[PDB]
Amino acid sequence: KFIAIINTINMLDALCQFPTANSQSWLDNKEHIEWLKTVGKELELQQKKNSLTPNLRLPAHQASEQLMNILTKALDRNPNDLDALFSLVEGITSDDFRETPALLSHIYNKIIRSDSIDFWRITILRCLDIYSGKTASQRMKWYLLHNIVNPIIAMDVMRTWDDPNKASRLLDRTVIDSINTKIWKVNLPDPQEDLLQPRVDHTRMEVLQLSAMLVKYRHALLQDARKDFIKFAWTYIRLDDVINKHAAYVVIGYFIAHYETPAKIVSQIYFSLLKTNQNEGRALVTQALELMAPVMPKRCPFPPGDRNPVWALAPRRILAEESQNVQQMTAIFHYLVRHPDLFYDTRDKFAMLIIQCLRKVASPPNPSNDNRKLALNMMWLIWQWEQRRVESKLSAEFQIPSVGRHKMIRYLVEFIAQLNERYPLPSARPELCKKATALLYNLLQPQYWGDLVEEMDLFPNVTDLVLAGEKSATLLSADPSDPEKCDDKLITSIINTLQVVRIVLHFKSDRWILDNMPQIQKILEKCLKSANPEIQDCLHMADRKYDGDRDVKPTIKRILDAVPESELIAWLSGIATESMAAGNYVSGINILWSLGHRKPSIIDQHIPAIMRSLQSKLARDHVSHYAALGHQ
Amino acid sequence: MATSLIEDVVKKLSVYTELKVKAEAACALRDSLDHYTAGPAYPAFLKKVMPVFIHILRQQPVFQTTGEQGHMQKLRNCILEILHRLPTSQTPPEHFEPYAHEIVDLLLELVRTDNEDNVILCVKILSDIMRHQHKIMSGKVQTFLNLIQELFEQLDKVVRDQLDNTQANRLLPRGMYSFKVLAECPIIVVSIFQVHRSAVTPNVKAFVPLIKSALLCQAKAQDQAHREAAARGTIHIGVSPNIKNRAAFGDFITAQVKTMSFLAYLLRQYSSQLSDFLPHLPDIIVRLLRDCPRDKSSARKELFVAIRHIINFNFRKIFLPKIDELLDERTLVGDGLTVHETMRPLAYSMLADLIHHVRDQLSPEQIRKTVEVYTRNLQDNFPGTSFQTMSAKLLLNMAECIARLPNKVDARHYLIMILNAIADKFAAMNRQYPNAVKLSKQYAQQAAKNVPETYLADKENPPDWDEIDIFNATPIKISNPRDRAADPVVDNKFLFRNLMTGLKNTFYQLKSCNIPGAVDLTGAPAHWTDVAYGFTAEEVKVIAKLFREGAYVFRYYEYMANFYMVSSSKEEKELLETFATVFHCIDPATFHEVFQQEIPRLYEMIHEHTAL
Repeated sequence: KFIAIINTINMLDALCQFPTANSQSWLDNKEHIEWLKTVGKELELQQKKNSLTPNLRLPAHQASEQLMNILTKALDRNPNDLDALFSLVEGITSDDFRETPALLSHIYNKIIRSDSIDFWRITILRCLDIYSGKTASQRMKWYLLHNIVNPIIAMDVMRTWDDPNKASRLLDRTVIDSINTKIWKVNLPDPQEDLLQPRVDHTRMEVLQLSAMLVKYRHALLQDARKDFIKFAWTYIRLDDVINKHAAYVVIGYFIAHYETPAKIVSQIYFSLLKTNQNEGRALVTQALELMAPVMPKRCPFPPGDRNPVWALAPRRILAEESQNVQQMTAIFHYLVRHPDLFYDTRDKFAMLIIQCLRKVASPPNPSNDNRKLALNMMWLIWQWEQRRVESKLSAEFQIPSVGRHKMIRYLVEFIAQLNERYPLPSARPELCKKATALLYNLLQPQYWGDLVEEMDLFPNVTDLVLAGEKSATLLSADPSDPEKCDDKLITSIINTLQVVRIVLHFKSDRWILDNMPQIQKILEKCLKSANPEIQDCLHMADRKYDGDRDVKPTIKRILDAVPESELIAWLSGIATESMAAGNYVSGINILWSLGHRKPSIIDQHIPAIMRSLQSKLARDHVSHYAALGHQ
Repeated sequence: MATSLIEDVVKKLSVYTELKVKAEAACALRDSLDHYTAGPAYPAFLKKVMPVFIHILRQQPVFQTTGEQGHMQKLRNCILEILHRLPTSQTPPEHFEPYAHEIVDLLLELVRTDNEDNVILCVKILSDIMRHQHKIMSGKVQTFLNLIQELFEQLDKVVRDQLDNTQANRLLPRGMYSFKVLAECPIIVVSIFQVHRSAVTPNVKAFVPLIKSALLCQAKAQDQAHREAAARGTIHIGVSPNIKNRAAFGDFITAQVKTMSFLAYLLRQYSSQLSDFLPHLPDIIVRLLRDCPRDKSSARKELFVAIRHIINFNFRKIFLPKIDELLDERTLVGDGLTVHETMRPLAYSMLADLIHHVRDQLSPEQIRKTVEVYTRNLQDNFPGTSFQTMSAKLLLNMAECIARLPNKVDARHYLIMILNAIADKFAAMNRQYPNAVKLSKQYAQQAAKNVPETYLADKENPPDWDEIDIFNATPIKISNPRDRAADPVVDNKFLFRNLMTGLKNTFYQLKSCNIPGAVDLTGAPAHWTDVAYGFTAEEVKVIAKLFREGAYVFRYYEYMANFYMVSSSKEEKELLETFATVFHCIDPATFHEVFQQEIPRLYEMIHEHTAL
C-alpha cells in the first residue's frame, strides 16, 4: 500500500507543476484533500517508527515534502479561507506533518502583505478567539501569535510612518477592547496553577511581546485601559520564569517611560531591578533600567535645595549592603557609568567608593577585557565629573582627598604599564592604550590634579621592575632578530612604561629634574643603548599624529632643555661614542641628532664617525639595493 | 562619634520604642562600620561588644517574627552580620585571635539549636572564622566534622518526615530539619578541607557511605509516578502533581545536585574509594535530569557542569547503555523557556563530546538516533552560528564510524542523509542573503554613528523589515547583537567553509561502501575504478540539488583573465577548486546525467556572479 501511496503522491505533485493551465480546479474539492491528509498521516507515522522496508525510505522522505507542497498549493487558492489554514496549522503543531518553508512563505505574501485593512481585523479577531478558547493546545496559540498577529501589527506600523500624524485605521475600538478583555482584564483565579501545562511560557512571552509593542508604538490608544494594563503587568511580575519576569519588568518600564505613575511603584521597581543577582537575563535588566532612568527626575521630584534623592540613595544602599558579592558591584557600576549627569550632583557619596573599588573590579594578575573596560570607564566617569565641575566654576564644591587622587594615579599608572595593546609608533613593524594615555595627560593639567605632581616620584617599584630588571635589561640589550628574546609582552610593557615616564616628566619642574638627575640616568641608561628602533622612537620622537592631538615633548629633549645654558651632555656623548664605535647606528645617530638639536658645538668631534658610517654602510646599502632593483 | 557612645551606654544599661531604637542604631553601626573597620580601635570595640552579644544570644530561640520578636530577630541578624562583614583576615595586626574559642563554641551551639534564618548565617560566620582563625583554633574541628556528618545522617530522616511520614504566622522549624541549610554544607566542607590537611584521610571514608545514601534517596510520589509512566511505556518529566509542597521538593533536588557536585570534586583523587559506587551513577544522573523542576535553571546548569567534570576524568565508559536515553530532548532540556533559550548549546556540546569519545563502540540504533538528532540541530534558527558548526563537525566526525557498520545498506543511507541535510542547509543560507547584506550595512552605519542606543521609537530610524525580519520585530530583546558584535556575512562564510571542507571527507567515506557485485564493471577506464557506484534515481536528485544550492552561495564573496589578483580572491578560488573536486568521485554516467541537466541553471547563475 505504501508503494501505491508514494506513486500517487508523485503523480499528483507532477500534475500541479504547470499552473498556467487552469487545471488546478481539482484542488478545490475537499474530499480529495481529506483523503490526502489521511494517507499523509499514515505515511508520516510509518516513517516515525522504523517500520518501512529499507527500499522505501528516501522515496517516502521526498513524498512527505511533495505532500506538504501540494497542501500549501491548495491553500494558496482562496487565501481568505481561514478554516483550511487553521486546520493545516493544527495538523502541523500536533506532530502530524513535517513543516516546509512554503507555509510561512504563503502566510507572508498573502496575509501579512494583504493590501486591505479588511481581512486583517477579521484574521486578528479570529486568532484571538482561538487563543481565548480552551481547545487549541499550547503550540497552536504560540504559532498564531508569533506568525500572524504580531507581524500584521508590525506591517501596519511600518506602512503608516507619515508626517501628518497618521492614525491607525486598522486598530479600531473593537480590536483594542477585544485584546483588553481577553488578555489584560483576565484576572486569573489561579494563574500559578496554569503552569501545570507544558509550553505555556512561550505563549506568555508572546502576549508580553504584543503588549510591549502596543505600548511602544501606539501609546496614545491606551488612555482608557491604563489601569488594566498596569494591573496586568504587575500581576505578571510574579511568574517563576526568569525571562518572563524580566520581560514583565521591561513592559512596566515602557509604561513608566510613556505614562505617569505614582512614585511608590516606581521606587519599588527600581529597588527590585537594582537588587537582581541572577546572571541570566542581564540584557533585559539593562533595557528596563535604561527605559526607567531618563524619567526619574520627573517621576520622583525632590525638594529644592536637597541633593540626596531616594532614587540616588538606593544604589548607595545596595552597594553598602551587597559589597561582598562582586556581581552586584559590577552591575551597579555598569549602571552608573552610563549616567554621569544624573549622579553629577551626588558624586560626593560615590567618588570614594569608585576609587576604592577600582582595584576590586580589575585585578593585576589576569583580568578579562570586560573588567578592564569597566575600570577605564569608571576612571573616565570621575574625569567627566571633574571636568564638569571645573567648567561650571569657570562659567564649597566637593573635592576628593589627596589620598584618593594619589591612589587613583598609582592604579592608572599600573594599569597602563600592565596593559595588553601596544602604543602605536612609526617604527612599528607591519584604543584602550590611547584612552588611558589621554586620561593620564588630562588629569595632570595645572588647573586639574596637576598640583599633585610636585611630590610625585617616578613610581620606583614599577619603573625599576619593568626597566632596570635583569630580564628586561637583557631582553632590551639582546638582538631584535632573535625571537627568543623578542617576547612581545615584555617589549609592550617597556614601551608603555616609557610613554608613562615621558608624560609625567613633561609636567615636572626644572629644579626637580636637576636634583634627581642620577635616578633618571639610572632608569634611562639601559634603554638609551638599545638597537631596537621602537625604543629610540619612544625616547626621541614626538609627533602629533601618534600622540592623539597632544603636544608632549620628547623626554630626551625635555631633560636636555632642563640643563642650564654639563654632566648629562658628557654622559650622552659617551653613550653616542660607544654606540658608534660598535656599529650600533640606531642608538648613536638618534642620540647625536638630539644632541645637535640641543647644541651644535658637540658634533665637531663626532663628524668623522658619522662620515665613516655614511660612506661604509648606510649609503652603500641604499645605492646597492636600488642598483639591484634596477637590474631586476 | 557621640551616637556610638550613647548607643553603647544604652545597650550596657539595658541589661517596642526602646527595642526599635536599639535595633536601628545597631544596624546603622553595622552599615557605617566601613568608616570604623580599619584602625587600631578594633580590640576595644570587639571586647566591649562581645559580652553583650554573648549574654543576649544565650536566650531561648524565638520562632515568632512579629512586633518585638521580629525587631529582636533583625537586631540579632544585623549584629551577627558584623563578624562576617568584619575584616577577620590573617593579617599580622589581627586582634581577634586570642578570643575565638568561646565565640566559636557559642556559635556551634546556636547552629545546633537555632532556626534556619539564624543557623545559615551562623554556619557562614563559622566558615569565615575557620578560614582565618585556624592558627590557634585548630583543636576543635572534630566537632564541626561530626556535626556535618550528623546532618548528612539525618538528611534521610528529615526527608522521610517531610514527605513520607508527613508566612508571618508560620512556625519556623528547627535548623536541623531544613533543606536550604543542608544544601550549603558541601561548599563549607570543601573550604574546611582546603584550609587544614591533617584531618582529612578518615573523613573521606566516613562521608563515602553518607554521600552514597544521600544520592540513593528518593520520594515515594515521584518514584511511583516514574514506575507508572514506565508501565504505560512513556516517560514522566517534571514534578508529580501529588506533591503538596513543591518548594520543599525543589530545595531537595538542589541539595541532591550540590551533593553530586561534591562527589564530582572528590572524584579527582579518591576515585578508588568510589569505584564501588560508580555503576549506579548514570541512573542517578538520568533520574536527577528528569526530576529537575523546569523553573530551576541554575540547578540544571550546575548539574551539567558536574556531568562534564565526571566525564573528563576518563570515567566515560560507563555511560554507553544510557546514551540512547540521554539523546531525548525531554530529558536533556525539559519544558522550561529559560533553559531552551539559554543552555541548549552547552548541553548539546557536552553530549557531543561524550559521543565522540566513545564512537568506536556505538550500536547501530545509537548511530541512527545521533544522526537524526544532530541533523535536526544543524537546521536550527539560533541567532549565531556556533551551534550549527558544532552539530556539523560532529556529523563530519561520525561519518567514519558510520562507514564501518556491518550492513552497507544502512551506511549508504546514513551518508546520503547527511549529504541531504547539508544541501538543505545550503538552501536555507541562500534564502537569507539580502537580509544579511542589509544587516551588515546597517550595523556598519550604526557603529560609525557612535551614539548611545535608546529603546524608543525614533523618527530618525524608519522601521525597514522584510520576510526574515518581520517575524522578529517585537521590542523586547533577550540578547542585544551589539554585545555579540556579529556580522552575518562573516558567520555565513565561516559555516560555508567548514561544510565545504567536510564534503570531501564524506564523499571519500562513501566511496568505500559499494555493495559487492551489485553493478558489473567489466571494462572501465583506470581513472574511473575507485569512484562510488550504484546510485538510484532518488540519490541523483540529492546530488543535483547539492550542486545547485552550493554553487549559489558564492554570492557571499562578491574580465576573467585575472592575470593579477582581481575580482575573486585566493580563498574564493581555493574554495571553488575544493567544490569542483568533489564531483570527480562518482559514476561517469551519473556525472553526465547530472551536468547535462544542470548546465542551463549554471549558465543563468554565472550572469550574477562572474567568478563561477
